[PDB]
Amino acid sequence: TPSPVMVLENIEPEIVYAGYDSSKPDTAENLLSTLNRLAGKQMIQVVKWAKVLPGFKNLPLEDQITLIQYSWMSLLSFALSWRSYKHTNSQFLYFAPDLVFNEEKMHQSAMYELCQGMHQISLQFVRLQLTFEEYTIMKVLLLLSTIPKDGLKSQAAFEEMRTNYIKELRKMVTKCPNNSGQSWQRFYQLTKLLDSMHDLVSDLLEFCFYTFRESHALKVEFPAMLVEIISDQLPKVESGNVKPLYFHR
Ligand SMILES: C[C@@H]1OC(=O)C(c2ccc(F)cc2)=C1c1ccc2c(c1)NC(=O)CO2
Repeated sequence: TPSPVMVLENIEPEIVYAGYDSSKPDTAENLLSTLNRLAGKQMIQVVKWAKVLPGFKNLPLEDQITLIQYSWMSLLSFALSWRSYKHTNSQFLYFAPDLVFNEEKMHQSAMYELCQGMHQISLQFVRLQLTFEEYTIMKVLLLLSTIPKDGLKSQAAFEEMRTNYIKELRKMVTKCPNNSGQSWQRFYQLTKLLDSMHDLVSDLLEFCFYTFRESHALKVEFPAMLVEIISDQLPKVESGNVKPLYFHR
């Protein structure tokens, strides 16, 4: 009886804490190591979420794993923007209740410009007054936004799921009385915003791949969950096996 949207609300991961330790200095190494542990905890939640996401179990298991590994940074970034919007009206980057970045933290992390790019997305949520239902559907479209260039196991199952979620977003936006007279314009602003995530996420991934490769030299710690994702994904990236999907490019 519940709609896919109702299911998406039910399965949305609860907000987690970073374990930020106020007895340690805010060096880039400490901040990045803390963020990496946070992201590891969030990614374990993303895997559990994906297991009960409507339609996802109908893709081959290998494709489910691939899509998580090809989208993880987009999923985390998009959820970060939502939390920042909801809990601070996009004044800060709300990584977790115990890890909230102002401009000082953005500098201390050694990721100022990357954080500024993310902050711009959260500001677009304010401009749009993005709704929770739009957010939940768009997050699934991000899961389905980047594919191997040499093929998923089932193209057909992937295209069916992606088409279904695009239709969910289009129907929701165009049928909502809050959007009357402007609903197609809003739909295209939302799809343009999804496309803009690829630029930002590529940049975030490049820096993360760097500190991963140089982890021991740079003293930037990564939890096993991220080591699993990055060890599987980085060779595919280096080989050129990544195809971002765009609505308008
Ligand atoms: C994965 C983590 O989770 C997030 O939400 C973000 C994030 C950070 C800033 C932003 F604007 C949007 C998302 C993360 C992250 C990104 C790059 C990184 C590392 C972690 N870690 C490094 O060592 C250096 O590169």
